[PDB]
Amino acid sequence: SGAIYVGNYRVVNRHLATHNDWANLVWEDSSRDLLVSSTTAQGCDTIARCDCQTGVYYCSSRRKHYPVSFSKPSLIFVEASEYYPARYQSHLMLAVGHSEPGDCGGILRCQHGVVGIVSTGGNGLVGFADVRDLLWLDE
Ligand SMILES: CSc1ccc2scnc2c1NC(=O)N1CCC[C@H](C(N)=O)C1
Ligand SMILES: [Zn+2]
Repeated sequence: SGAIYVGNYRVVNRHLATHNDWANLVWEDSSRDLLVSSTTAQGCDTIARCDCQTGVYYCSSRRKHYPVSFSKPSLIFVEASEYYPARYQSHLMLAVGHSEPGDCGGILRCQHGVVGIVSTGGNGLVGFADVRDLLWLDE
């Protein structure tokens, strides 16, 4: 679990969005596993606007942060789950690092700010949904 709170927006994994997220919907994209809902309170986070390919992510299944080198956002095949049929997920970045399903929502940060959130993983891999292209989150 986990979310990004920036301005009057809450960014979550689409497959973990709550009834309240859907009732306050701003934007969602199944191909990215992202949903953004509106909030009444002002957020705590800021978004990176950069091309970093290294950073640090929070891994809830270890209660620890780990450094990672990750690929540029791209279209990657993701096998079927209870949440989605087998499909290509867009704007996904992969890295070598521990993850388990409950780790979705952990933040990836570089020195500039929030880069994205854990969205996929397995076998010593962890995948992050990028948010750096969503310029409207702070504009
Ligand atoms: C951190 S998630 C994770 C991690 C390890 C393992 S081992 C086996 N399944 C996983 C796993 N789950 C995972 O990749 N998906 C289930 C939730 C929706 C995801 C998506 N964006 O389509 C795909
Ligand atoms: Zn950066």
